[PDB]
Amino acid sequence: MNTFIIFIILIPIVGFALLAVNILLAVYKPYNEFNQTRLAFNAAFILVAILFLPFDLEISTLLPYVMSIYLVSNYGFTIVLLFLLILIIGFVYEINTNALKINKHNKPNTDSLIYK
Amino acid sequence: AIIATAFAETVKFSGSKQELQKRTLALYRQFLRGAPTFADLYEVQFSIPTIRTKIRQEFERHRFVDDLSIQNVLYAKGHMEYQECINFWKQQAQFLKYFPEEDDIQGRHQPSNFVDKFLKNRA
Amino acid sequence: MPTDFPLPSQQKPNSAVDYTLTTLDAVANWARQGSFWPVTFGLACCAVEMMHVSAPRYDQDRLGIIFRASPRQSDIMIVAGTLTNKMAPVLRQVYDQMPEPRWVISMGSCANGGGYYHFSYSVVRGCDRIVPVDVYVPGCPPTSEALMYGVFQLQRKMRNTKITRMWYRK
Amino acid sequence: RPDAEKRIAAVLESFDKISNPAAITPTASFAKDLNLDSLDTVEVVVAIEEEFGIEIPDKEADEIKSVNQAVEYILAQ
Amino acid sequence: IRAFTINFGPQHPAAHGVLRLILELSGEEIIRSDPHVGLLHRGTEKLIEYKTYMQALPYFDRLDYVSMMTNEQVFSLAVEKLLNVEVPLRGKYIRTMFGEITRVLNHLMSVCSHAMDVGALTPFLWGFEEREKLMEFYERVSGARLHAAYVRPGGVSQDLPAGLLDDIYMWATQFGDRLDEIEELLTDNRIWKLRTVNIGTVTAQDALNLGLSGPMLRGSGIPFDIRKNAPYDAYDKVDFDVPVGMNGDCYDRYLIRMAEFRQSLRIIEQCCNDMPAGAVKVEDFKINSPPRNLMKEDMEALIHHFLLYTKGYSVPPGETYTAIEAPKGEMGVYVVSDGSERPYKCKIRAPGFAHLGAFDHIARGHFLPDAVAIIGTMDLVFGEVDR
Amino acid sequence: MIINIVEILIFLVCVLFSVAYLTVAERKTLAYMQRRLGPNFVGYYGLLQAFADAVKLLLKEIVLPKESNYIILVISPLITLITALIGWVVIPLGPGITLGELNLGILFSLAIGSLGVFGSLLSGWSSNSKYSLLGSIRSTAQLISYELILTSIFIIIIMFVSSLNITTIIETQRVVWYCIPLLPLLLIFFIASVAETARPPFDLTESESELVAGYFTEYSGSPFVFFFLAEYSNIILISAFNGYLLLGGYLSFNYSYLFNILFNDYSYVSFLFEGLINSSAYAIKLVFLMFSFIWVRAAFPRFTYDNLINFCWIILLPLLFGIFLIIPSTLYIFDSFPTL
Amino acid sequence: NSFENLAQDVNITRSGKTLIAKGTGGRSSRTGYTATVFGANGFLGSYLTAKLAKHGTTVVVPYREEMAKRHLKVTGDLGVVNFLEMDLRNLESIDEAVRHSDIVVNLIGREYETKNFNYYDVHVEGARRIAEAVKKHNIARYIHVSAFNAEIDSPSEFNHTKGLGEQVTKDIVPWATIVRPAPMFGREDKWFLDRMARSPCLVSANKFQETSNPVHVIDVAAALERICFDDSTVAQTFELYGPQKFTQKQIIDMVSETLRKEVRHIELPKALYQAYTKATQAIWWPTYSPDQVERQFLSQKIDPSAKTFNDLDLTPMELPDLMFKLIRPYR
Ligand SMILES: NC(=O)C1=CN([C@@H]2O[C@H](COP(=O)(O)OP(=O)(O)OC[C@H]3O[C@@H](n4cnc5c(N)ncnc54)[C@H](OP(=O)(O)O)[C@@H]3O)[C@@H](O)[C@H]2O)C=CC1
Ligand code: SF4
Repeated sequence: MNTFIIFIILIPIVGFALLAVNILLAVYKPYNEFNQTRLAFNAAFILVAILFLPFDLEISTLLPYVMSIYLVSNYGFTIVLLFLLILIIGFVYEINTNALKINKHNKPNTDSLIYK
Repeated sequence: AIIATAFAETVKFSGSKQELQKRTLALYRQFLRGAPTFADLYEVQFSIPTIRTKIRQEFERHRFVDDLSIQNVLYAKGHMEYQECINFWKQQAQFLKYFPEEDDIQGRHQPSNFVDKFLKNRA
Repeated sequence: MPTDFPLPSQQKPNSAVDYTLTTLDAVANWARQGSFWPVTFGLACCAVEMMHVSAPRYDQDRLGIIFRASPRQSDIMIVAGTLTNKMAPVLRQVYDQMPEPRWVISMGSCANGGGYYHFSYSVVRGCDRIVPVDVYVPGCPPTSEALMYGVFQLQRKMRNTKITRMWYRK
Repeated sequence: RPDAEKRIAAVLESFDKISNPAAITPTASFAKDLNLDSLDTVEVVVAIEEEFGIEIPDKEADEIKSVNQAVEYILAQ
Repeated sequence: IRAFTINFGPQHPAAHGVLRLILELSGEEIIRSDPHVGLLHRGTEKLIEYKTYMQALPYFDRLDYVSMMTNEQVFSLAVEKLLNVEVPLRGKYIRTMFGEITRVLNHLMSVCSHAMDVGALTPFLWGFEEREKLMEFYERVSGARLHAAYVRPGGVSQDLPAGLLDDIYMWATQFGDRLDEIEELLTDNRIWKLRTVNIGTVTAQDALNLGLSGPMLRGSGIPFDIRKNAPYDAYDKVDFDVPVGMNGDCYDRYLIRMAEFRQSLRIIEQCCNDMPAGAVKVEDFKINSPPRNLMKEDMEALIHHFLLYTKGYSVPPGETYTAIEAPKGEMGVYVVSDGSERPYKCKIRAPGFAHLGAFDHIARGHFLPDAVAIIGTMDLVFGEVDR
Repeated sequence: MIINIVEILIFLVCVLFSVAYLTVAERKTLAYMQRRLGPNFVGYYGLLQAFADAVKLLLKEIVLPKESNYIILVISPLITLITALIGWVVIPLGPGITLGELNLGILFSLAIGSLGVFGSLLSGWSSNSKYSLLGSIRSTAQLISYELILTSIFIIIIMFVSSLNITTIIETQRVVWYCIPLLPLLLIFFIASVAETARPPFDLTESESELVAGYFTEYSGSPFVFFFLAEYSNIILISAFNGYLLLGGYLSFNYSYLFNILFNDYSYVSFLFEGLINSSAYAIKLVFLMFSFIWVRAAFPRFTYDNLINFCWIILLPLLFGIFLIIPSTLYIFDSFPTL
Repeated sequence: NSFENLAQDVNITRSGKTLIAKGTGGRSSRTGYTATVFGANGFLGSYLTAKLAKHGTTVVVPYREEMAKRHLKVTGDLGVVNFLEMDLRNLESIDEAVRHSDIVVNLIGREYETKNFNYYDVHVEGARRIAEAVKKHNIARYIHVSAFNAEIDSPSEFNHTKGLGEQVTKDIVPWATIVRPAPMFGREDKWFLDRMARSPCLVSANKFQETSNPVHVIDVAAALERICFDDSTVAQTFELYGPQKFTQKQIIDMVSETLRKEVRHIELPKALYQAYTKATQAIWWPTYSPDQVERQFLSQKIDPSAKTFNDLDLTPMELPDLMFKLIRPYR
């Protein structure tokens, strides 16, 4: 009866009124109209989402802190700042290991013309 | 452009008739092995042994050439058409050049005698 | 059934049903006229002129023309430039994956009847031999003024589409 | 492999240009006994490897001149 | 075993061109490439052996359809070198500054089309607008737009209008503002500078081994230009700096194109001040038409006017290779005269032909969006490469 | 029951009827940004054309590729559309005027934007071509990677608020805005704002040149209006987020000094005019912001994907942790801790 | 490029007009036959005038709608295919469309009644209206088509009226040549394979045992063109039946074994079956007909006294040979 609950229910029916309007209004639905071996990757595709989970997760970890921050005066500060200062060096692990470098093997042949 | 494509070879001219014959035999084996790939790739209407009985008779067309080097140009052209068909480089419209006779039975009054040539003054 | 009946080129609305159908037809043809999505097919000396229509002298966005270069969203196709033997199956395939209320317009003189390459070996003698083209845009540099005029010719044909009036089978 | 040459005979029978399908003995020469050609050779050999799905190198394909040599080769898998 | 190799563009990958282009991607890294060209291949060379040089001229503004006038120029130069004739002074300057406004047009199309291919939309319209202003300047001289029935193998088709030489100066004063304006959002431009800092390096000796030329070879560092190395057409008589790049990157190949606007405008400043007077065609009536004033009055002018339009003019036997500096690169042409009035044979050296041929020596290792920035700065218009 | 079903319809014609003329407005802008005229043939001053776009688009067919599960190509358009449409509850429109006020505003506001990735990842899986799949991969990885920092500044905003109700933030923001103290926050938020939308300073993934004619799926029809409208709803939805939690949400100035001059008493005219001016301040911020998105869409080329991930994790996000070390510290220097 | 169309080169037609097929038979050539195909936008008509214009006979195409008329231009050269609009109603348009036609066919058959046309309209009345003008103009080689099971009897009003149209064609211009083909199958046929390709229900009566032998459509078109031009076809009824009689269970199992899917089966009886099809007429896109109900209890009644494919030196193909091709893209 509240318009809040009406809002999330009416919009799928609005989407249905936009959905079946093509099936009502179209015609000629479907006329007559190699992938043998490979798939290719680097770690820079697969790693971003997997590493994304703790950095997404820590926001929801930090989220109960920011509501209650007046209660934890000068001390929950100290605890959360220790928590962050663990996580930040956890971050600067990867940037020194260059975990999102997707480096190219287009090297200009460093080795010179040693001859004879 | 240091490097070639997948199946392309450096062209090289066999000094003997036997070495040419060895290369042609390996080549017909390559067509015959890749023939079921073609019906998948070019999505053709018909069956694989029809492809095979064409690939046989096309070399039957050139079984009786004397020269070494005319068979050498002939082998090079055959290798290039293999190179085309093993990839997506020809398309199925261009792939179905090789069967004009299969897809349509010709039509009424195919001229055979003198008279059927004559009544349409040899077409 | 009546032995005499007016031709659909010559008929006028007389029933109130026909006024309703004609105005609904006008709305459908009108949205088809304004929004107007060709596909970038252009390939040769006949493609820079297609870009000259997108240039800020002879704008097409003020006409509603925009190049969704993706043939499933395209209403029509502008065959532009010459058409070779080696390409033509791709032209047929791009024509295939288009939605049904489609047209195709032959920009350029090579695109109809071969043009300047009518006697070459590896050339299609105009894109008649591939797709059914409804408007030709002549001109070997087929003028932006002429190309737009071809679009307006096609839009007049679009005004005479009669998609609604044919349900009454006039 | 037992009865493998039976399957080899089953594949070999399905061709043409064979004046006797009952001339398929385990010691049948391709060019001589079966009356085959140089193209028939790799025809039947590719038919064999297609019957098994195995793939073969070029020289071991080239040297098989009799079905005895085919049954000699057959236990590479 | 091989990569899941793709077809790059059937229709509209790179604007102004059908770039069918095989790529083998292993990490979104090109291990090798193979562009199949031939999709525009009309077979024009087989045709041009069957028409007279008189008629054979508008084959070539169809070739390289963004810079028509250099093609017109290079065939006129090949035939004038072959015929042992000399275009007069007025003809030299008028062909020179049209071959430089066409350079302005070519870089104005190419840089902006490349910026659209990358994604910068604003020069793709700001440049084509000034290209329409130059369409007008093709229009007053010769026929319609974008395909000029112009410079003849005798020289020039006809004179200017009465006031184009004035009017082009009114344009030329404001082209500088309209050029520095597009320079202001692409040259510093940390996005563009990131995308184009070392992308597709082209070393010196490998630039020579791939036969490349024009802005690419001058970007790699070698100071080579046909306007100043083997000069012609009073490029001697017009002062003209040339830019030369430092790295082998695409950024030098960008910056040199930005520079050549500034250079070819200075061409127009030194041309419009010092356009001489004199005969605009060649002096005689035996390789091009007499003017239509006096052919209705003179008996001698008719037979020339007739034989040049039935037979055409007769060429001494021989063969030439004349190559000049198109804004794409060194465009060459190799004509073999029968001694008849049809050319017995005529090869073109389209400039982008070797540029496309040098693709997968440069494009190895780079990324697939990086495999677009490499495209339109070797300028594959594809009207050139096949023919 | 009667006055709420009209309360939702007026909001619909306030938003859904406006997002179409947004797509007309972008053409008008990019016309004058590139020195040409906008649409002028279609309406009176060339308005309305999004209707002519949609009605034509509703008349084209439902051609479907053979490799696609058709149900999946029904689900992803619908759910991306309704995600960017049920993000419209606790936009505030004046004081406390939302569709449904609830004390956890930002959490809904942010979890539905978190649902925003889920359609675009699902969409490229239908028509399972290898390029079509790996394009969905490349899109979704940036689409989560800046969804991080989009999420991740929302907590430092409410380090001045400490309350999840959205309309509480603006009444906190009456004394001063948040953008004018925290200026570089706005810059990194603006680039993070155009990141989670498909915008081409950043949307390389709609490269038709790279794919076999593929933008996302080329799936068109009344399917095509769905992701399209969802995209342009996403545009001014993230504009709305930018509006309240970073800029002056519905606030313009004091305007009580003006009112005591004008009225003598509360009346429905007074509520009308005050709701007008609060909505108009919200409107003018929102309408400058939708213009700014185009104003950055025009002037810049696209990226490399390497550039895009380098742009997330190396250059932006350690600076974000620097914010996480300076703003609790600045909170700690003074007493200054916010209470609900 | 040879004339595999004709027997010969020089042909005077039956009405006395001289026709000389100059050139060598390709697309650019001309044959000389001015042909007219009514309803050519239909599924038989596209394949028909494709082969008819393949050798450059001038094909006069009357159309009804301006959109579907367009994809028949591509099978003809300049002047080969021509277009003109007409209704079945307006007799002057019939009169106009056949003025110079050497030969003419009418594949006008609509399986459902509109609100403006019934079976009595478009089968027995309109055919009278057009072949009256054929008699008025002495047009040679008139061909009329009717369906299989074209009786005088009741139970399908369609089939009741098809034989009525046959009798009218035998009555006026009485030498008219009547052809009755079998059920037809081709790439996107009307109701026989694409209905069986995708179907959310797949319900019909009879428990799937009505019998016929379907013919591939291109074989019908080649058969028709080989009829079109020679002698020994005049005033002769033509049964055109496939090589081997089938049942519906056999057909649908042959479809589903290549689809490798479970084609649904409901097979509910006639009573509830009819009233659902009654309500579908008010919808503008065509649905399964309430008179297509009746033909499900009917089967292929072959007349033995007619002339087959082997009259004209043709052997059509068998459906099992074609099943992989035609419903390939639904795999
Ligand atoms: N298996 C089968 O389907 C069988 C069919 N037949 C008959 O063969 C012929 C063609 O077969 P098929 O392709 O399947 O059917 P069609 O699709 O061809 O039938 C409709 C065609 O006839 C036209 N038509 C119908 N009524 C009218 C009308 N009042 N005015 C103008 N045109 C009209 C249609 O016009 P428009 O183009 O505008 O739609 C269309 O061209 C038909 O006559 C059919 O009865 C015989 C045996 C087997
Ligand atoms: S119309 Fe003209 S410019 Fe275009 S392809 Fe033909 S000849 Fe070339």
